[PDB]
Amino acid sequence: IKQGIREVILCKDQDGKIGLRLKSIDNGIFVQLVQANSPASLVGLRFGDQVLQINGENCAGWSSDKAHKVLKQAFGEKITMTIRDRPFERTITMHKDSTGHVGFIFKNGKITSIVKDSSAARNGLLTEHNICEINGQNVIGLKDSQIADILSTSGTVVTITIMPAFIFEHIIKRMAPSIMKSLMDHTIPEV
Repeated sequence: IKQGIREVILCKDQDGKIGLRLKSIDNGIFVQLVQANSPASLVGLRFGDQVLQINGENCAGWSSDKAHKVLKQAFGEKITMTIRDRPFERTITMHKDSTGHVGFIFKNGKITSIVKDSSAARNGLLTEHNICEINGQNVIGLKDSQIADILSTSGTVVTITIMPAFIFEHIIKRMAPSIMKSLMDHTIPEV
């Protein structure tokens, strides 16, 4: 998580899409969805990113509707955004034991217990936090089984990016749990 504000320059694709859904939260605007293979994923926009400006206009107090309408009207050629990096999230670095374990139990992407004497205990992993990313890979909407899969196939150093569940439940409200699985960019980024 950059303790960092950055500018991103976007280009609408052939269909005039950028591949973003935005959500009003506490009078900011946050990324609810980044569509795979969109302009938004190529410039590296992430779930939970705050959008401060669109074309140098402040987003403060905009409805989810108004932010979508503003995006729909922009001169497609070039859209500037000012982004604050995943402000509701933190990253935690853990090491698997020889039995392959970091030392927690999750359900529907939510950490529900921390296993005593584990790397997760030693690093202060919290319960009631949704898993947003693993080693910088978005995993939101993946079945629990494919999250554990990605953990097994991870090396011994595991980075997890988490969000308080109240905040997570507030952002994804009114996106069907199938569009989360279906269309949320779960790809490793391109270079």
